[PDB]
This record gives sequence, structure tokens and C-alpha cells, in this order.
Amino acid sequence: KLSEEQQHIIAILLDAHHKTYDPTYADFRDFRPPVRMSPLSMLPHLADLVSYSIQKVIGFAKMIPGFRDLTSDDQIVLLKSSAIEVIMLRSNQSFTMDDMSWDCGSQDYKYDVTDVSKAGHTLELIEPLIKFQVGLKKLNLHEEEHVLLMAICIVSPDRPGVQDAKLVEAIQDRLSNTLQTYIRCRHPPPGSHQLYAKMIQKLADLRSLNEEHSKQYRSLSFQPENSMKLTPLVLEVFG
Amino acid sequence: KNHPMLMNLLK
Ligand SMILES: C=C1[C@H](O)CC(=C/C=C2\CCC[C@]3(C)[C@@H]([C@H](C)CCC[C@H](OC)c4ccc(O)cc4)CC[C@@H]23)C[C@H]1O
Repeated sequence: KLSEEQQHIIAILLDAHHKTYDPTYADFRDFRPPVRMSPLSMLPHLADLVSYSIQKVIGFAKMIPGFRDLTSDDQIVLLKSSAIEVIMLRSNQSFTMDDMSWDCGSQDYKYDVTDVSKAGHTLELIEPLIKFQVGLKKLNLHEEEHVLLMAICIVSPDRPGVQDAKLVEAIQDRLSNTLQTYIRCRHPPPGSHQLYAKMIQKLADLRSLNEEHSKQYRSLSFQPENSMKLTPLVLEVFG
Repeated sequence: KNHPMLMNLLK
């Protein structure tokens, strides 16, 4: 049932993810240091973390089968709109339900509600984000499923500004069908029960998170002294 | 477009 084209897709995506996701988190040392101790104390560190994570999401995206047949303008629009969402999705790998934190290997790099709050965010974003993390983590995805969902998130044809939507859809459709078929052949029940649908629902939850994030961004953004603490990439991508 | 860094990282 899983064709050779579909096995190839999955193998490309697993490797691309491995090339762009370091589970030792060694590069975190290059970020401006976190400060816990002060309302925006964590902002430099998390801005840096986000900025790096944008870079890695781009590196992953470039490797998506089909992505390179898209025009530059379309590449750009897909990345601008999906970046935060893929960062949210990829963060699930460090997210632990033990204490509802993202644990990047050491206490310095273990982030919780109060760390995020000290980056200029409120429960308007954080509560539904931790709920996302929890509900995503409970799906217990195979890594194969994880990378397919991130790819499907990026190659989304309804993002506004998209020119060649039909091309975006054919690409996305190839990855949806690979994901559908993978779950059927490799995901045993009961974990497979309604699993595609539950994954598609998470992409819907990410639309709402993206919305709220863009709103908090605009607010922070309006204060030139905080906007100063960001990075040039983050300013370019998040506007 | 005015997205030079993102253009550059995509090429
Ligand atoms: C490498 C990894 C590891 O898994 C660690 C990782 C964690 C991600 C986290 C845990 C920490 C908090 C993160 C970064 C979330 C927040 C909302 C991002 C805040 C930083 C962002 O700066 C660009 C921002 C945006 C608007 C603001 O008003 C203030 C700050 C988005 C996703 C959240 C991301 C992933 O790329």
C-alpha cells in the first residue's frame, strides 16, 4: 500500500528533520543568556532561540519533496506564514508533560510558563499553547508522522498571498496521502484510531495560535525598545 | 518582496 514514492518521501523527511533538529541542543550556548532572577528578561534568549529555529525550519522546508518546484515568491509566503506554527510543532520534541515545560537538556535551557511570560506573552497565548503541546504529545506520533505533519503545515495552499495554489495543493496532497497511507500500514490500533483527523485538527489549532501570536507580536513590535531585542531574521519573517 | 535574508536562506 505504501508505494516506493511514498517511502522515499518519508526517508527524505526523516533525514531532513535529523539534519535540522539537534536533540543535544548544543547551539543554545550561542544565544544571548537566559535571565530568570525583569518583565522582558527572557526576551533576548527566546528571540535568539526563535530566530535559530526559523533558520532550521527553512532548512527543513527546502528539503520537502516538491518544494523547490515552487517559485521563490511562493516559498517565501509559505515560510512567513508557517514558521511560528512549525516552531510550535517541532518544539513538541522537547516538550514534557512531566512539568509542562520544554526541556532542552539543562536547567538553563528548560522553559516553562513563567519563562515564556517573561518574554512578553500572556495566557492568552500560553494556555492554549500548552494545551496544544499536551494534545499533540498524547497522539504519540511516530517520527515519520511528525515530519509529515510539519511538511504538510508548510505546504499549505490557503495561506494568503499564495500565487500558484494549485501547485501547492498537488504537493501537499502528495504528503497528505503519504501520511494517510503510512498510518494505515504502519500505525497499529488503537493508537491509529482517527489519527489523521486528530492531526488535521492540530493544524487547525495552529491557525488559531498563529493568530494570537501575530497579535502579541504586533503589540511588542509597537514598542521600539523591545523590538530592539529581536533579531534581524525575526523582524524580517514576523514583520 | 523586501525579504532578503529569507530569500537568501531559501536559495
Ligand atoms: C529547537 C527547539 C526546541 O524544541 C525548543 C523550542 C521551544 C519552543 C518554545 C518554548 C519557549 C517559548 C516558545 C519559543 C514560544 C514563544 C511564544 C516564542 C516567544 C519569543 C518570540 O520572539 C521572537 C516573541 C514573539 C512575540 C513577543 O511579544 C515576544 C516574544 C513558541 C514556541 C515556544 C523550539 C524548537 O525549535
